Amino acid sequence: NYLFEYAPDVLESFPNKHVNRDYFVKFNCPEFTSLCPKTGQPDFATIYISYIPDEKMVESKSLKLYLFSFRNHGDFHQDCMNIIMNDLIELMDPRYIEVWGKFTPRGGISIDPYTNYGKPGTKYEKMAEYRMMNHDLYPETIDNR
Amino acid sequence: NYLFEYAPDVLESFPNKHVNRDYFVKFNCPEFTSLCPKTGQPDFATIYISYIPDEKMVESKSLKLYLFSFRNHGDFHQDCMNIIMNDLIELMDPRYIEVWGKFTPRGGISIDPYTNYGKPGTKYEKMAEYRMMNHDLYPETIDNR
Amino acid sequence: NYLFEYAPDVLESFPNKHVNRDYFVKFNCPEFTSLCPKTGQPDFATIYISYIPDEKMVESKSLKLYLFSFRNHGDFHQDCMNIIMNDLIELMDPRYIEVWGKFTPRGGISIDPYTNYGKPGTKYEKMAEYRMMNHDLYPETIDNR
Amino acid sequence: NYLFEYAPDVLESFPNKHVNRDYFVKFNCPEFTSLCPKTGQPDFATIYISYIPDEKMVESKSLKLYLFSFRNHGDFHQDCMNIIMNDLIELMDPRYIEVWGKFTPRGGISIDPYTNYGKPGTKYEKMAEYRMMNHDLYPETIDNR
Amino acid sequence: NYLFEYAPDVLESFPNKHVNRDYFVKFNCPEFTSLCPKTGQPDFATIYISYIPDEKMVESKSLKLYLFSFRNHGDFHQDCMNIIMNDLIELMDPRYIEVWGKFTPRGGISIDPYTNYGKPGTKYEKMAEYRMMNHDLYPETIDNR
Amino acid sequence: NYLFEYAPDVLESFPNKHVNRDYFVKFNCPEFTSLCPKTGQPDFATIYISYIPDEKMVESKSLKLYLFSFRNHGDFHQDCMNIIMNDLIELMDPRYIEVWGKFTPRGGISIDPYTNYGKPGTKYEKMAEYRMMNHDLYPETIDNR
Amino acid sequence: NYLFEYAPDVLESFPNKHVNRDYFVKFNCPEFTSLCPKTGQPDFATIYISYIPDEKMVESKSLKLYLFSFRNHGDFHQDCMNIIMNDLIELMDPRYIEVWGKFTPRGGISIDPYTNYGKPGTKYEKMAEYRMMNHDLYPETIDNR
Amino acid sequence: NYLFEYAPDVLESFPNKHVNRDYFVKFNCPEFTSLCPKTGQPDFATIYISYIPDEKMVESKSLKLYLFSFRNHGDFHQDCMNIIMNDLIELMDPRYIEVWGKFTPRGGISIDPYTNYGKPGTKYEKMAEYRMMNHDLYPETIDNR
Amino acid sequence: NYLFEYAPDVLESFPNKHVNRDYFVKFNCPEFTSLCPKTGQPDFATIYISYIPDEKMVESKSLKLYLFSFRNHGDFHQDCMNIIMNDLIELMDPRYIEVWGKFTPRGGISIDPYTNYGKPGTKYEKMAEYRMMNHDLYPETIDNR
Amino acid sequence: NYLFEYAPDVLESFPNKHVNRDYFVKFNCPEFTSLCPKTGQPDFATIYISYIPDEKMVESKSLKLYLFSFRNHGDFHQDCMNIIMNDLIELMDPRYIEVWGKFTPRGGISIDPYTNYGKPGTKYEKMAEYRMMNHDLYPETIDNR
Ligand SMILES: [Mg+2]
Ligand SMILES: [Mg+2]
Ligand SMILES: [Mg+2]
Ligand SMILES: [Mg+2]
Ligand SMILES: [Mg+2]
Ligand SMILES: [Mg+2]
Ligand SMILES: [Mg+2]
Ligand SMILES: [Mg+2]
Ligand SMILES: [Mg+2]
Ligand SMILES: [Mg+2]
Ligand SMILES: [Mg+2]
Ligand SMILES: [Mg+2]
Ligand SMILES: [Mg+2]
Ligand SMILES: [Mg+2]
Repeated sequence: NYLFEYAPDVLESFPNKHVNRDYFVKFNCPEFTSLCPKTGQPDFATIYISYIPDEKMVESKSLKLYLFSFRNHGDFHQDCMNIIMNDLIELMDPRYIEVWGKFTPRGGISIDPYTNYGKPGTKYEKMAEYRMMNHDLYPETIDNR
Repeated sequence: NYLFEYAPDVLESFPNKHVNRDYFVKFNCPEFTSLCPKTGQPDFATIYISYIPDEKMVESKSLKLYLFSFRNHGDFHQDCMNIIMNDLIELMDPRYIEVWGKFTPRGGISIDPYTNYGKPGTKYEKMAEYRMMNHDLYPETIDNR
Repeated sequence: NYLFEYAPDVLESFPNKHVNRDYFVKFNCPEFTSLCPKTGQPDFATIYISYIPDEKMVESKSLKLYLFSFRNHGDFHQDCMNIIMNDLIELMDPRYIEVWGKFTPRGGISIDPYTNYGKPGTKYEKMAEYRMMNHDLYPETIDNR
Repeated sequence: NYLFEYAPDVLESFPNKHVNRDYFVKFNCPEFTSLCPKTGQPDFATIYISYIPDEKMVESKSLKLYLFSFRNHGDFHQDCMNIIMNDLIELMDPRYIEVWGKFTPRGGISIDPYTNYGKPGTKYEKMAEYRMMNHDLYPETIDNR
Repeated sequence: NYLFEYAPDVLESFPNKHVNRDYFVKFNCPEFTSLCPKTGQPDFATIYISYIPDEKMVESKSLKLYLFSFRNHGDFHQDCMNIIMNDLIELMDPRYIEVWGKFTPRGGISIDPYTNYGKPGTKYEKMAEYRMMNHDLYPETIDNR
Repeated sequence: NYLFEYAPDVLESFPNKHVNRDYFVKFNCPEFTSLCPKTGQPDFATIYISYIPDEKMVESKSLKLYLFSFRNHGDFHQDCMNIIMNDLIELMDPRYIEVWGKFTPRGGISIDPYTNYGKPGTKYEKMAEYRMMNHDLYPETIDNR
Repeated sequence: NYLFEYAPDVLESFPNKHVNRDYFVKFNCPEFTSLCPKTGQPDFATIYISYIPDEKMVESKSLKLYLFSFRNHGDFHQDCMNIIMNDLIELMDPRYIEVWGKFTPRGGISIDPYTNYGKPGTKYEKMAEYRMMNHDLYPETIDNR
Repeated sequence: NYLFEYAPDVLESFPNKHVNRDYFVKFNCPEFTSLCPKTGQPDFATIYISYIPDEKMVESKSLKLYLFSFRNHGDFHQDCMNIIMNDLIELMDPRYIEVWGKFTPRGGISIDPYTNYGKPGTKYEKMAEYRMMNHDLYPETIDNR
Repeated sequence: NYLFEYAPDVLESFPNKHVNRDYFVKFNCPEFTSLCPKTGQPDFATIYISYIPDEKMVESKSLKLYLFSFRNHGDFHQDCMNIIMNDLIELMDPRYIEVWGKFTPRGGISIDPYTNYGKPGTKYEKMAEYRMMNHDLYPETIDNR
Repeated sequence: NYLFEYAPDVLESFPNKHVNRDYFVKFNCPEFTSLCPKTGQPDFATIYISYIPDEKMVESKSLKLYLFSFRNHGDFHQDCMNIIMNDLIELMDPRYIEVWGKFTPRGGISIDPYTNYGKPGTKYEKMAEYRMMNHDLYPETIDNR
């Protein structure tokens, strides 16, 4: 249940009507916040999630609810971007996926974590390998303002 | 008859005068809107369409109209970015094409779908794969404003 | 007890050391979120709070907490910008205060409420009227991204 | 009915819980488009609507529906920003109101119309007089891109 | 005529049907070019024309053409901002009008001329004086790039 | 000649005193305008001409005059960006050259054409090929404003 | 002295050779840092010090050293922006002076303090008063990034 | 003269075609450098020159040259901005003038001087007093980069 | 210690529990300051530290402090970017690490040093070489402001 | 020397503390001007100098001075950027170097030259070839202002 606790169950998929090709979908998510930090102070991020579906696409409404479920969730065991990628992998079995998060600063320093994944043994694994090697080569200017 | 209905047949091509080279043509299209969402609310987006003509070039006034024709159309037999690319592939049989959407937020999230295509087994297919691999590698700051 | 419930009583003031002058203090607050909307979806906003202390100054760590305390609070007996100003007027009895919200879109529209206050019949009241008259005169480009 | 035709009737108000003070509310509306032009080509705008309520506030959902009702409305008799201001005056009887619209260019030129209003004989009329005299003194840079 | 020379004759007006109030119209014209310099080489500017009609509006196609008409016009004895103003004042007999030009560099120097006009002995004559006195108080950053 | 019509003969070169390196030269050209469009209305664009000379360099002043010459020219029996790249190939015989145009919108759509050329059978052709497969991968944001 | 602690005695003046005009001088100071916060962690700010001299001008190099001296100083038994304005009043006896600070965030909130001073009973006090009633009316957008 | 020293004698003027109104001319001058610093080391600014003409207007080429003449000029007993305003005052006997410099950092700090002048006893003197009061109320964010 | 001197000892690590994949972490540190210049005066930069942990993550409070520790530290015989890298390499034994500094102007010149590191004989050694070769291909605009 | 002529002799170098890795040093140089144009008239650029050192690193003050020395220097038979690269090549025997100029408009056009160099036969030469291929693929929007 999405309201008070983390709800990976709230995620819903639908058939990708274009298995025939590589359809690339990105979700800009700037209303992300959670109690993942070890300190209990909330954190705040814009999370960008990009993926190439195989059989399945994720419903955008369910994603929103899913991300809201993190709001008051301070049972952080494994790292939060990963939880997000894992859950979405479990859901769609995608060809490619990545979760990029840009955080508000805490202590004068903002953390931008990044993970991706492509199906083992396919060009999508080369894609993840390539998008890692090339990650964030050209950084937006940060002045804390 | 026209200004309401989806109208893939108002499109028009004309002959490419530089078939010897790869001429790159980008259409920036910030005035795009449709009912494609299942809900019934309309959507809004900047659509970027880049192609390399072979023999036939799409004429811009007709692309304007084609695009306006999505105003009141909203069917999901198929996805709208793909509908757009297909009608364009049908019309032109181009070396390379891509359709990139940047949409306004609903529920806090914005969706930026992207599909491309290149003539099978040609260098253009290699370009499609490559452009997909490097797609949106340096995303834009999206704060909802 | 605290991190869920609306908590106007965690606020704390301390004595102004420059009561002789008009000291202007602006708090930029981009990490704000609440359930104030009647629907139940949360809202997000940058809140700008500007005041001129009289005898009492609000201490920032407590304002941080006060503001976090709206996370799960969402009641509309009264509006949230006004709730915020009132608790602050209660706490400090300041010469001048204003609370300016810039919110994220829902249904395509974004709402930027603004209220101010100045001690009745003083120059500060004149400043309130004036600032309201010149409010947001040079708006910002809002394209939803 | 909002779907196919103009629906000023769709607008709904609720009691302003703060008649006691001047509460300033602004709506950034970038998903505006209509068939108001004399040519039948649609037009596209970001519309900023700001107001100070008296007895009444406008419901934001109804506004959105109201603005959508312009989408396919080519019965343009009187100018479109005015229609919008008038309808909203009829609805709320506000202390102050203004409608500012920034249009996409047509013919290499973009039109930014502006009207406002304050209750006759009050400081709000002086406010409108002042916000007119001062309108758009510092223009954002336009290069059509 | 406007095809290859200065063409006041192409300017056209229509009745302003929102005459019992102050309707502010800005035209952003970033496609302006002429041979106004005495050097015989063209110049380039964005031109901002803002006015408040009395009884008549400028028909904007006609203003597209009128401006176009300046393309191959070697300087009148007058200056081009003022001729633009005069011709518009003749056509319309407006309450208030201004014309502001931002030209591109020559010699490393860009020139921004500004003239206005409020109907003599009205409040708009006071506005003119006001907008003159406040002109460009907050100027854009020029790096020549 | 160089006042009212297309003048390729205005172009002029001078010896590249550095035939031993790849010297990469870029001209940014914001003041470009022509009558190329079929219709006969002007277009407007920033045109970017990057290139690597072999023995010859184009003398900047003549490129200015050359581009000026497009002002009253609309022989779109070829395409204008290709005509430009061509006359420059004819004048220079360069290792590498490209012509990227960014046009202002028309019918709400703005067109950005791009063509290049690297000396055949050399690494420059590899370059033209690569830069074409990488073209405009990280697009500028377009809203028409 | 001027290496590890507060050093007002580093400040230095020189005759204003223009006592006959109002010469308005602004120092932009981005490299400001101190231990002012109660807690003992550093703060960081761009500090803007604008002022109109009477007979004395502050010698820029000494202001650099003066501000440098805050690096290891946290005697918030006064406020640091006021200490700065004060030592400068003490050193200069200026017609007008202000000190606007913009600090990086802490606990997700960034503080911007502002104080000014105009010679009492003169027009400068009118100025201090006006600029204070107009302070930061057109705010910079804050997202923490 | 021009080439290698301070040269006020190089400024021309020409007749103001529009004495019956207030014609505002701004010059944006980003290529300014000199040896005015006490040190001997050069400085670099954008100087913004604005004025309303009475009967004489400054010749635009002379200004470029005049300004070039500061390139190796060191010190009089005056600040460089005032030297500029004085010279321009003598040349044209202007109704209003102002010189606004924005310089590049030295020692972590950039200096922004500003002077102006209205004809004594006129509304122009009221304008100058006004524009000094309103000066640089909304500064750009400075970060040194 | 970190209070007033260089403090590697404060750096702290923890087990990376997402070890069977590549997790990319960027720290934006825009509050960096030290006495690394041999001139004895401080310097100021944003520092971007990006790494891909093997088995251990840097604990980020400890990195806040470590960086803080540089505040009053007159240059090691080494250079400060590399010492930052080494110490982090010692603490963590990472697959990949880079440290990029953007310093503020001195002499009118800002220095951006960049070093990286991929574990010897792994793919990350190839990445290092790659990110080196591609470093800063698309550099930010420096106006010194 | 420095003061009034071209002075290569003014460049120092000092030992590279890090020969065992690739240490990338970028200089951002926005205060560059010279008389290199054929005309005799000056020019203004931001020059960006980047290099990987072998055994010598350039002394940062000498570079400022060296660069100042171009202030009144006219023409050799070389372009100015190459003169800079050559001088820096001689001084340090670098692994990689590149000079990127961005100049201000003359005649509606700004020129952006670029050269580089890797040690012949090394991976650095591969890097230089690579960086020329990838050069300025994503240009900033140029409008002359
Ligand atoms: Mg499958
Ligand atoms: Mg920033
Ligand atoms: Mg074929
Ligand atoms: Mg934003
Ligand atoms: Mg009291
Ligand atoms: Mg935007
Ligand atoms: Mg009432
Ligand atoms: Mg623009
Ligand atoms: Mg610019
Ligand atoms: Mg030809
Ligand atoms: Mg735009
Ligand atoms: Mg004191
Ligand atoms: Mg920001
Ligand atoms: Mg800047």
